[PDB]
Amino acid sequence: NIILNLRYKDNNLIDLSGYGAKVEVYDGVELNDKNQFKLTSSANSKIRVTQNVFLDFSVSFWIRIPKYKNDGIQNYIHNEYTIINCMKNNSGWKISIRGNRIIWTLIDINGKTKSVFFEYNIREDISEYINRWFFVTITNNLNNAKIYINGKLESNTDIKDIREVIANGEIIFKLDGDIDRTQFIWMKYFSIFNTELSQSNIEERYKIQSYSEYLKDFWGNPLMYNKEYYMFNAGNKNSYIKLKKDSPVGEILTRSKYNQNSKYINYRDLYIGEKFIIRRKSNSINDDIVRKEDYIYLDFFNLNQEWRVYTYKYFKKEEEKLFLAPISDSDEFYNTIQIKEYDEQPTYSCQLLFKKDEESTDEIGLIGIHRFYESGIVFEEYKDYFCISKWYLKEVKRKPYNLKLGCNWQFIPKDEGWTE
Amino acid sequence: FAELKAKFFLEIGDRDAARNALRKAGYSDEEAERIIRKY
Repeated sequence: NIILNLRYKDNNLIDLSGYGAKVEVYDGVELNDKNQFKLTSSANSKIRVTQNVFLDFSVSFWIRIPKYKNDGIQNYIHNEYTIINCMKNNSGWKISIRGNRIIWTLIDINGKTKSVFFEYNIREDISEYINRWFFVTITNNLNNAKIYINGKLESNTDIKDIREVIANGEIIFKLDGDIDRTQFIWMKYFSIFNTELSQSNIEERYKIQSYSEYLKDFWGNPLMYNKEYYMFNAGNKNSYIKLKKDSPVGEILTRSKYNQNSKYINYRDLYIGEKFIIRRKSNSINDDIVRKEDYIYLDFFNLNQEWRVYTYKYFKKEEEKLFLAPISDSDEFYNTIQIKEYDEQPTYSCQLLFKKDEESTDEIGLIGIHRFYESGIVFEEYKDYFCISKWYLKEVKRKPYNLKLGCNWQFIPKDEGWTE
Repeated sequence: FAELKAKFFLEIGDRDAARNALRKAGYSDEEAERIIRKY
């Protein structure tokens, strides 16, 4: 039921539908072999698709929309811009964005218009949508326009009043509107179908196009070795790891927040805590992507020295503080971590299992966060620390898998799409 | 590093393991004990 299927092949985009649409990718479009493409604000950043009665039809694609600039928030909220336009004789459809809102507009032959949209929150401590790959699907039948986000129905618009909408027009991928120079958009897997896709089908496609042998970072891009990452905890979203002053352990602190006074904006800072870096058991090499079940060392930088995250071999309680220390071999600690992804649903979270070596059947425990007793004349009697725990060994077997377990981590690199 | 070890064990409330790590370095159980009372 596919009538257009844009995919990457050899530094270009082509139609694989077999209906042979002509695709002109202009020099302003950045492409990669992960099928991601980038529309920027410069004039040559566009794609023209020339394709060879009331018709049901559906569009799906992935999109990654960058965070607002804090100092440019008014126009982000105010200014709508088209990113994909498909019109003939002033009739057709368009996909637009006005700030934190993505919009689907239908235009009949008479110019009569209807829209359906999805809006995400820009006051969330930590957002699931901002500058993160998510999945979009819009369906149209005789009576309704629907938007699905990540397989789930989000909005519905009655389009009974509309009239014949012309669909054969050329499709223009280009940012069009009163935008800032720094504005851009990433897209992936653009598709069009000659039927209204059912919620069941969208969900299956969501899961299938979510599949990868590799792991992903917090933004949704492939997880990499030898790349600097801040760490996020899905069970403790506002917390972060810092090497404790004068002690070789990771204390856990609360993220700082947006500290100015725009009334449209709130978020927690993401670029804080230690800069971690994932290495290889053996060991630095070109574009090495991290895969499920890989064996790694979890390292980080401490004043131009590379330190590593250890566990004591012989910890006595159900959980214990991790040891953060220089790279060294020791009879007393494990350093071998196996990176895991226990969730069976789409996710960017992973788990970090300590192990004896690469051949062992023994599971020592999973890295997470726990509260420990503070001795002496202190403020608080308990404090959060960067830990290993045997308890998660039990909890990761429960089904369905818990998205919010404190043994679920994501890795956050600096990214042009998030500034704070 | 050996000193980071000892500091680690005090931080996890394992004062004996700390003495074990220092003596392994290896230190005098008197100097070692002072080091500990100091941290």
